[PDB]
Amino acid sequence: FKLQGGSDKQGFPMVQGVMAPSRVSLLVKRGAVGFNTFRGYQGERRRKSLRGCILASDIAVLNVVIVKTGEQPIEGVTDVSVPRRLGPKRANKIRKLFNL
Amino acid sequence: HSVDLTLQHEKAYQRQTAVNENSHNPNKKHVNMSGHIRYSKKIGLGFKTPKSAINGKYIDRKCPFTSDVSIRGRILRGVVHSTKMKRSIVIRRDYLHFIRKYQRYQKRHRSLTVHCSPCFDPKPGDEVIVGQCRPLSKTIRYNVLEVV
Amino acid sequence: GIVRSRLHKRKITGGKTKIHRKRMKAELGRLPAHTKLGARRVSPVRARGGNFKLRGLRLDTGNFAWSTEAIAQRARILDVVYNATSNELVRTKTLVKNCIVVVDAAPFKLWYAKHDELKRKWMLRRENHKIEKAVADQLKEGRLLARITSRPGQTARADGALLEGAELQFYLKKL
Amino acid sequence: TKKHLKRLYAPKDWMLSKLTGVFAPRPRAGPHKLRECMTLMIIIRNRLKYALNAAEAQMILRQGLVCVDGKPRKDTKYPVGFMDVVEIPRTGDRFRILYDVKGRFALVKVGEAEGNIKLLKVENVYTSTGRIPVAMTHDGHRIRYPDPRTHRGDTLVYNLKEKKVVDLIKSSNGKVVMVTGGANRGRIGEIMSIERHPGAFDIARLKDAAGHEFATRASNIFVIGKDMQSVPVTLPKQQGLRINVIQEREEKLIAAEA
RNA sequence: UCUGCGCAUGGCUCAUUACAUCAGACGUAAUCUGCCGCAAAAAUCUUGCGGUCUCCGCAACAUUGGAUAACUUGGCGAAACGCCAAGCUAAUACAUGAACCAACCGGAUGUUCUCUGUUCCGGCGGCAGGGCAACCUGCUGCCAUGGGACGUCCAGCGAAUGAAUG
RNA sequence: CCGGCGUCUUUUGACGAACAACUGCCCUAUCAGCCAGCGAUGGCCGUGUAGUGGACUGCCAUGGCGUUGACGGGAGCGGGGGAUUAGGGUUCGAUUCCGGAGAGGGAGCCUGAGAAAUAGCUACCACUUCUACGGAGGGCAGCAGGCGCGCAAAUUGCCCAAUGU
Repeated sequence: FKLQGGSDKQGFPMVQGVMAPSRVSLLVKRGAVGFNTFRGYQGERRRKSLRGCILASDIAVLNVVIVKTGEQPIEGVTDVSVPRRLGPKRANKIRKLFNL
Repeated sequence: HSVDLTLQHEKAYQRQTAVNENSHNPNKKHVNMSGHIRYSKKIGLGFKTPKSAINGKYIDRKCPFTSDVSIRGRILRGVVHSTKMKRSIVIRRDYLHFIRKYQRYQKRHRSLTVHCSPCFDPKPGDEVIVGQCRPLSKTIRYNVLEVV
Repeated sequence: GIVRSRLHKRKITGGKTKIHRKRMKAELGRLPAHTKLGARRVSPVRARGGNFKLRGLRLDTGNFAWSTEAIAQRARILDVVYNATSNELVRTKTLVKNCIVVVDAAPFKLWYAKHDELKRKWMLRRENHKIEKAVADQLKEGRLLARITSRPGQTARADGALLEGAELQFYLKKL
Repeated sequence: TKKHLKRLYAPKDWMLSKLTGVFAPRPRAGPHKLRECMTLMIIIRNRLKYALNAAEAQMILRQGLVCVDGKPRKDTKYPVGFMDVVEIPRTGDRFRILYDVKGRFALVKVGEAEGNIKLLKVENVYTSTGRIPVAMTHDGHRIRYPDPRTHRGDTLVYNLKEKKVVDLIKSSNGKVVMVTGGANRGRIGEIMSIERHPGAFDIARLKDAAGHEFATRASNIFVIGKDMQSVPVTLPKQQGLRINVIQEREEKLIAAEA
């Protein structure tokens, strides 16, 4: 598995770039993972509190991605395929997809 | 060419930035200063150019005659209060304000500072004419066109 | 922040201005850019005109010009000999307008040798031409003294003109 | 940046009232200045009366039924200053705005081939890139390739049918000339003399027909024609002659007895 | 929901404040300026197919590429105009890129050949002799106030510097 | 085959922004000297800014202002204008229009052509609101309305039909 993200028991995200086994307050721009993209005016930063990259016992949830797959299947994940929501809307992609 | 060290005392040199005068030629030799390269500029409101500017040597970047400094809206007159400071004089205008209630005038003077071109050097009590130029120091906005 | 104003300053009467207004963003200093020698690094800043101006840091090359013949070539900036403003500046080899400097001088040499169809053009250009002595001695050795006549701190390009006799003779004697 | 205007601070050459409303329209920037212009909505509503309300003026203009300079406009607010031909093809009428005597905007009605004529005063001339000369006007129009005889403060006859410039007219000598601004508006006369004061405004002395000389600034001169019998364009309701206060009052009474 | 535009205007309040602020007149040749108006625009080696070495030959409404939200799925937190992972997929968002079409204007030129200067004051190249290796002498070829033909390189707008013009 | 929109860059009129100056402005001398270490006045070279400039660095010079009241203090947003007067004047201007400044007190900042914006952001201070106390917020001198205050001042109403944006 590769680790990805997850949160504190106060909902506050983990940040890969921040290094702490603790929570600190930092300036967080819109495009960062501590503050949503679509809130506020163009060109802004706020002060949000959040957690570092280093794990401890304060984690409620941890999100991963499978990279290598074991010999023991785990339900709802490696036993299940879910199709794409939408097919391509670009012309040239239809030509790569059906190979026509 | 060659240096004139009468002008120079600076650690930066001084040159005229309008026109190159630093070219070597034998055309600046056997002449007082007349054959030497200069920049000259007319002031077209009836202020006749001096001889000194045209044929001179002097390097100043804060007079309209040897620089791109320009003469604009206001033109005033005033005497000489003092000649003190280097290339800066002190002019005193005097006029009359009127008061309606007493139907009688009063004398009120503006003591003002000006940048006097090194061409001119008027004595105390002389009358000066002064134009409207871009800022040149904190207080100085004027320049000396002519002297009476 | 930093401001450019007469409203924190004493008057001609020795009195003090009194305020009633918080400072504008129209009036606005910024910290000076330090152009030196070393690898070129250029950090833009956005300005009030809706355009960018470029902060020269550490320019080691300039576009230099030889007077009188109406030419120019690039060459490498090596040293700063002199400056009007301070001695301190010169020692750190900061580049700011009206510093005398030192350049590679190589392209100028090359050029001047080019200054059968070709061959007779040379002989015509050799005629009615001469050069100052103090110039040519230096130009032989492969070093020269020049001045930087563009401000590098707000364009991030350092351009200069090469000293000629009248002015050269002054800066020389100051060393 | 200003985006609001109040009725009082707006011109009363637009003939707004003190009461009724609080705001007046601030037009989008264009050929003409804020004081000398008159906005579309004002014209259509308060004068022509093809609209009774603001919203009705949007209805007409956004749609498009109205042209100025012969170009159709989808603009709600646009300036209309001086020597502008406006044409509503639905009515089939061609107005040419001017300055009437007594400081009033004139709306004068023209033959159809006159509405392709226009007169623009030149402000500056300058050479632009490629050595291409340019006359820049008081309506902001750029005349490429003007005649080599062009000078500041001269008029250029301007075809709106297809864009170019035929022969000019100069401000030189005595010529039939009219005033813009300065409260001698719409008054027409010959140039008697042109005084010079360098570094300051250049006075000119005009003499209208049936004498009565006067003085107005060079800046406020706008040429009409070579002569009064060589004029290219129409005059407003009064010919460019003012009358004494007494005579105004007299005539007002005489007509009121009908 | 992404994208574009506006939200700095209107509205409200007089605390600071006397060479301040404001009013009349005046300048910005000392500068910026979205929207609006009249206008301007000739740099650009690209695309597709076939063979084929990353190379050529043809063809020419130019036939361009890659993600991200809503959404879906797992969710977190006492609450929060607080937030996380994975999977999706758009463009007048973002990133690329236009040969031919193509006018006109010059300079640098080339070890390209064609007229040429019916002479010698100069230069250059080669060979021989002597040499203090600095240099001299003799002989041969080419060029000298010139224009054609052919080849090569730089050339646009905006900005920087020097020089000439204005 | 043609039409209408949309956009890049360049160019200059317009709408504005930002500076500077000529002239004018209440009381007080029991406020008469004021200004320069750390810029006061000017010159010289640079730096910075969209730009001019002691705006700022370095170097050099010793100036600048004052009984025609500088400097300091008190009262006060400025003007158009209001009241009263035969005339001359006297007095008012918080307030509809224009100009400036401010958004609890201060400072700093981003974005944008334009802001040092505050129903934008960051910090401190004085207050102040939620929280299973781990944290998270608030800024009415916008309209109503409430508390306080003082001799003293309106409805938690209806509408975008009009006038503008």
